[PDB]
Amino acid sequence: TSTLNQRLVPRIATRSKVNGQSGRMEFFWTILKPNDAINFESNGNFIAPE
Amino acid sequence: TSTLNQRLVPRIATRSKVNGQSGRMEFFWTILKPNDAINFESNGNFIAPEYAYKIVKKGDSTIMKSELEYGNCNTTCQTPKGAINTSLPFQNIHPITIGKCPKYVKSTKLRLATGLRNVPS
Amino acid sequence: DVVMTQSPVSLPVTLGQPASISCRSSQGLVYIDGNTYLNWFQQRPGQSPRRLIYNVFTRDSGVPDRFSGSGSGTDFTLKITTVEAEDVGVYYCMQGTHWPYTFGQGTKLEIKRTVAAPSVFIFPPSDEQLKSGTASVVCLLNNFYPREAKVQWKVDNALQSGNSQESVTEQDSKDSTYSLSSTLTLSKADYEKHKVYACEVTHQGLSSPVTKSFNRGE
Amino acid sequence: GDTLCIGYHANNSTDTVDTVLEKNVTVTHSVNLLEDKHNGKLCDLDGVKPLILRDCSVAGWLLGNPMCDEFINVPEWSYIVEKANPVNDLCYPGDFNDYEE
Amino acid sequence: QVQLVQSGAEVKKPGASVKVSCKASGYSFSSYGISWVRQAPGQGLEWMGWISAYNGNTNYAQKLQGRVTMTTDTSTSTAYMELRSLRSDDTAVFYCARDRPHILTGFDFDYWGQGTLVTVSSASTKGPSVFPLAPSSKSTSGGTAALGCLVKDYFPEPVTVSWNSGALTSGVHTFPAVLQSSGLYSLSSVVTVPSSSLGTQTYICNVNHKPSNTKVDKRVEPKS
Amino acid sequence: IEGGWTGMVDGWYGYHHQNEQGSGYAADLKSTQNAIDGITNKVNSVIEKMNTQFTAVGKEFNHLEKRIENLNKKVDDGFLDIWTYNAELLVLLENERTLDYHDSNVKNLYEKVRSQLKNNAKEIGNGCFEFYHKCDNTCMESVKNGTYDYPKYSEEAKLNREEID
Amino acid sequence: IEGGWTGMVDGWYGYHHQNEQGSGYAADLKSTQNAIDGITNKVNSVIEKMNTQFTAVGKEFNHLEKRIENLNKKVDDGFLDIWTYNAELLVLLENERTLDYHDSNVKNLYEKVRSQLKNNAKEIGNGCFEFYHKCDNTCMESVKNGTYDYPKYSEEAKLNREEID
Amino acid sequence: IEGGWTGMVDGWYGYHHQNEQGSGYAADLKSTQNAIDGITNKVNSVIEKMNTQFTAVGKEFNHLEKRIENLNKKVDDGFLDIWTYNAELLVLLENERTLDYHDSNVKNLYEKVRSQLKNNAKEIGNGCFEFYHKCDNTCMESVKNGTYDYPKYSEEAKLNREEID
Repeated sequence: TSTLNQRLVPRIATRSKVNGQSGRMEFFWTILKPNDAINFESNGNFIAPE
Repeated sequence: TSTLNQRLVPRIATRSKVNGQSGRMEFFWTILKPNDAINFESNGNFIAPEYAYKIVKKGDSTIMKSELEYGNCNTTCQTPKGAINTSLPFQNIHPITIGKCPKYVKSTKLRLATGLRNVPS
Repeated sequence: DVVMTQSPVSLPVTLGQPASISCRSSQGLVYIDGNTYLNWFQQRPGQSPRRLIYNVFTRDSGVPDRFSGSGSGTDFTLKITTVEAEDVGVYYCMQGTHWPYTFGQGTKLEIKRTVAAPSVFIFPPSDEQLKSGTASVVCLLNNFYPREAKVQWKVDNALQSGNSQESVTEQDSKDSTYSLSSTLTLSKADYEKHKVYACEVTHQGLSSPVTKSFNRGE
Repeated sequence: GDTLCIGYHANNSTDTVDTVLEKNVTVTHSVNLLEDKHNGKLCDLDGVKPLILRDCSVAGWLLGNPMCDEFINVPEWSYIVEKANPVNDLCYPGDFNDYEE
Repeated sequence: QVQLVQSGAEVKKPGASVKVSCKASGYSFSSYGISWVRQAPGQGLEWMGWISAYNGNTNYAQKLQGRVTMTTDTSTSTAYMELRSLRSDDTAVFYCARDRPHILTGFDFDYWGQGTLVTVSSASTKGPSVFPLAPSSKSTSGGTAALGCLVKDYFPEPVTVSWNSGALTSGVHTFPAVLQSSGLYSLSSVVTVPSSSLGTQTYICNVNHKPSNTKVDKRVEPKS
Repeated sequence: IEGGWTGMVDGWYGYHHQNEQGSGYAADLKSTQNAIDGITNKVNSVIEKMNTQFTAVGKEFNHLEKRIENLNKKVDDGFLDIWTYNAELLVLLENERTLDYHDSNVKNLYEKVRSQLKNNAKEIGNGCFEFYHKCDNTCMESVKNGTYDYPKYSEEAKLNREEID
Repeated sequence: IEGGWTGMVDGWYGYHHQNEQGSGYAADLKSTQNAIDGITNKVNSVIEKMNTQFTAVGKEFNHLEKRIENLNKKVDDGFLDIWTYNAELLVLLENERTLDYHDSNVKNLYEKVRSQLKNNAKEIGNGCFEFYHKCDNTCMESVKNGTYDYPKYSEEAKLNREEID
Repeated sequence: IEGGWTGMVDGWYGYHHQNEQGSGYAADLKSTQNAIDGITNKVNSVIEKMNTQFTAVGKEFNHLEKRIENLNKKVDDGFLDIWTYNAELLVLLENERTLDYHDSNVKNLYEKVRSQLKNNAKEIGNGCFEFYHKCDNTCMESVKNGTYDYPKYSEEAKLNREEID
C-alpha cells in the first residue's frame, strides 16, 4: 500500500477442528487514503478482498 | 524467517583491540516456530549458525545475577541475595524472584498498626 | 462467617510420595497479633485429633519433618514427604481468625495404590435368631483397594434397597486392604416368602459381577 | 468511697509503627507486611537445581563458549544463575541484541 | 504433661440436659482457656464453644446458642459443657481442647481430650442378642472358611468382643456398628480360618455389652 | 485517660471496678470484640494490593534503538516508587485511623458510664467515677452490662452529696 | 463546644442570646457567609481534575508482538488506580481541612466574645458567658456586631462579683 | 501553653524563671539543639528526590503513526503531575510531623519539671509552677539541669500549703 507494504506468509500449524475445521484464517484490515494503490500478490493461502 | 526477514549489514568501525581483537562481533537470536524456514543470505562478515537449542518443557524461570553457591535444602523461594520460607506479604530484598515469593517493595518498613499506644505507668 | 474449602478430600498415596493438602479460605486469616492462624490437625482413625503446624510455618514438637505446613494467601497447603503409614488418616484446616472457627471438611490418605483382590462370602442366618423374629444375612468382602463394592441385594431376582446396611473397616496395617460386611435384615415373613437370596458384588478387580445365591433350604 | 475507673491496654511490645502525625510510635499490637529474612546461600526451589552458570555469561552458555562447555546437555532447570561481571567468558568482542527480550 | 481427661460416656433421651466435664492437669493452668468440639458419628468436626478461665468470656456457636452453657472451675481446673435441650441429631461424641484465654492473643488447641460420646434417642438400654454364623457352602474351603457372630438388638454403643477367650488374634475383623432404623444396634464380628481346621479349632465369641454388663460367651458351630 | 493499664491483658478497653469488697480490672467484652473484628478486617482488606497482571512484557533496542525497552523499563520502574510511596501512605493512613478509632471507643465507653450513673457519682481523676452510694459487685456488673438503674441508689447518693455540700 | 445546635438552621456558627426578655438562636452573619464563600470555592476548585488530553492513543500486537498495545494498555490502566487513589486522598485531605477550618472559626468567635467581655462575665458551661450585669437586647447586638463597650457595664458587674466573692 | 514567647529568641523551647531576684527567659539547650538536629536532617533528607535517570528518551510518529512519541509524551507528562502531587503530599506530611514533634517536646519538658517538683509547687496558669518555697537562682538552674532535689525544700513547701489549706 502507501506504507503498509506488508509482505506476509501463511503458516501450516493450528489445533483441533474448530466448528469442523482444524485450520485457521487470520483476517486483516487497513484504512486506505484516496488515490492510493494496494498491490496484492500471493501464490497461496490467500483470502482476497472483494 | 516467518516474519524476521532481517536483511542486515556489517559496519567497519570499532575501538581498540579488546582481548587482542579491535573489531566487533554482534550476535543475534530468534525463537523459531516449527515448520518455519530461515533464509540466510550473506556475502561477508557473517558468523553462520550450526547448532541451536530446541526449546522444551517451557516453564517459569529467570536469570539471577549474584555470586552465591548451591543449597542442599528444598526452599520454597530464591532471591539474588538468598532464599525465603515465610509468609509476610511483601519483600525489600530484590524484585527478581522464583515462583512462590512475596511481592517487592522499596520501603524500609511497612507495619500496620493494630493496637493501642503502649504507654506503661 | 468463614468457609474453609479443602480441595483434595480423597487422597490415595504410595509410600514415599510427597502429597499436598490445600485449604482455601473465604477471607484473609491474619490477626491483630501479627501471625496467621492455620494450625493443621490430624486425627489418626480411632485416635483423638493432633496439632501439626502452629500458625502457618511452625512444626509442632512431636511432628516429623515430613509434615510441612505451607501457603501465605487464602490458599494454604500441607505437604508430607515420604508419606508413611501412621501418616494415613483424616486432616482438617484450622479455624479462621474470625471467631466463627471453621475446621472445614476432611482429607483422607491411603497407604499405597495396589489393585483389589476381595474374598467374597455370605452367611445364612442361624435358626437361633430365626426364632427371635429377626432374619438377617451378611455378605462379606475381605480385601480390595477402595471402601465400596456396590453389594446390591436380589430377593428372588428383585433388587432390595434400604433393607441393606454396609459397614466398613480401615486399611489393614500389614496390607492396605479394607473389609466390608453389608447386612440385610428382614422379618421372618419375608424369609419364608422367598427362598432365594442372591447378592451382587461389583468392583475393579472383578471383570465379572459375582452373585452368591444361597437359597432358603440347603 | 466506691469508685469505678476507665482505662486502655498496655504491654511491653517495643514495636515501632509510624503514622502521618507521628513516627516511631510504640503500639501494643501490630502486624508487619515487609520482611528482610534471607539465608544468603542460594538454596533449591521445589527440588529442582538451577543452572548455576558459574562464571560464563548467559550469552556464552547459549553461544557455546569453549570454556564453560560443561553446561550443554544439562537437564531442565527451575531457574538460571549468572554471576555478575562474567570473568572467565569474555564472549569475544561483540554486542548481543534483543538481549533482555 | 498432656492430660485432658474428659468425662464418661453419657446416654440420654431427647430434651434432657447433658453435662460433660474435661478435667485438666499435668500442665500449667495459668487461666489458659478451653474450647469444646463435636464430631457427629463418622462425620465432620464442628466447633461448639470456648470459655476463658482468665475471664467469663464464652463464645457459643450461633447455630447452638440458647441450649449450650459453659463453665469453668479454676479451683479444680475443670471445664464443663451443658446442652440444655437434646436432639436425636445432636447424638455424637464431644471433644475438648485447650485455647488461649486473652481474645487479644490467638488460639492454641495444643492438648486435646478423650472423646466423650453422647447418645440421644428415646430408647432404653437393651442386652445384645448374639447369634453365630457357619460355613454353609464351606465358603472358600481351599482358602479360609469364615465364621462370625452377630451382636444385635442393643441400645448403648460400647461393646467388647473376645474371640475364643480373646486368644484368637488375626482373622478377626469386628465391624463398626450400624444403627438399626428402629434405634437399636448391630455388630458383626467375623474370622477367616482355613477350612482345614473345622473341628480342631474351637470357635467362641465372648462378647460383653459393658453398659448392661451382658457378659455372654456364644457358640460358633460349623453348620454346612 | 492519659495512662495505660498493664493489668488489663484480656482486652483493650476496660474498667477498674472498686467496691468495699475489692479491686479488679475487668475488660469490656463487646467493645474489645467488635473493635477486634473491625481492625482485623481492615488489616486483611488492606493486604489486597492486586498488582497489575504479569502481561509478559519485555522489549529492547533490537540494535535499531527500539526504546520500547527504555519505555517499558521506566514504566515498570515508574509504577514502582509510585505504588510503593502510595502504599506507604495507605499504611500511615490506616495506622492513624486505627489509633483514633481506639480513642473514640474509649470516649464512647466513658459516656456510657456517665449516662447510666448521672449525678449518682462524681467525675474525678482521669476517668474515675466516685460513687456517692455503694455500688455492689452486682451493681458494678449492672453498670458494665448496661443494666444499671439510677433510682434505687439515687436517694442514698443524694443525701451523701448534701452531707459534703 | 461539644454539642450541636439544631435550632441554628440559618447559619453554621451562631450565638444563643439570653436576656431578661428572652432566649434566641442568632447566627453570626460574617463568619458563616465568609466561610461559605471559601468552602464553595474549595469545592469548585477541587472539581478541576483536568484529565490528560484524549491523545487518540491505541495500538495492538499487529500479529508481530507489537506490545505497544500492552504498553499503552498498562499506561492507561496504570494512570487510573493511581490518579483514582490520588483523588481519593485529595477528597480525604480537603474533607479534614474543611472540618478543622470549622473548628477554627468556632474558636475565633469565642475569643472575639472573650476579648470584648473580659472580666464583665464568667466563662461557664460549654462556651457560655454569664453576664454579671444585664446585657440588654441592644447590648447583645453590640457584642455580636463587635461594638460592645466594657466601661459602661463595668462598675455594675464589678460590684456583683464582689457580692459573690 | 497557648501563647508564644517573643523574648525567647535563643531557642524554641524555653522556661521563664522568676525568683525573688528577678525574671528571665532561659531556653532549654538540650531540647532545642537535639530538635534542631532532627529537623535539619529531615529537611536535607526530604530534599533527596532522585528523579528517574535521563534515559535519552524521545520518539515521534515518523510519518508512520509511531505513537511511541505520544506514549513517551504521556509517560513523562504522567510521571509529572503525579510525582509533583506526591511531592506536595510529602511536604504537607513532613510539615505536620515537625509541628506535632514540636508540641511533643513542649509536653515532655512540662512533664520533666512536674516530675522534679512534684507537690513542692502548684500547677497554675498556662504551664506555670508556683513554688510554695523559694527556688534560688541555683535551684532554678537545678530544675533546668535536671538536678533539682525535692527533699531540701520539701518541708518548707509543705508548711506553706498547710497555711493556705
